[PDB]
Amino acid sequence: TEQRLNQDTQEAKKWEDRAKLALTNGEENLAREALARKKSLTDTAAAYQTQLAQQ
Amino acid sequence: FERMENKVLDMEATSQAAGELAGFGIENQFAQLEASSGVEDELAALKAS
Repeated sequence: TEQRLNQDTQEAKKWEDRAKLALTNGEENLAREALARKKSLTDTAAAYQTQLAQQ
Repeated sequence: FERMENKVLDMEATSQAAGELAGFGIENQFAQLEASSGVEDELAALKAS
């Protein structure tokens, strides 16, 4: 579960870089889409943090 | 000729089918922004050399 947490947290960093790239390219609609992927990864990472604390 | 023209529009319709496939390519397109800037960055270095 600690491996899944590190995978989804580095996937959130990847999407944050895609959001930065979209904003420099003026594609604000893709920046919002990337931020939505980032949010679902940080919210599932909090579920894995909870699972890991119990474990 | 008119019914054959209706048959010719089957090729035109097939062109839009490739356009819907290209729609998936538009979501993938951010990779082309990094690809295009990269080739100009090494080309600028090659021109400067």
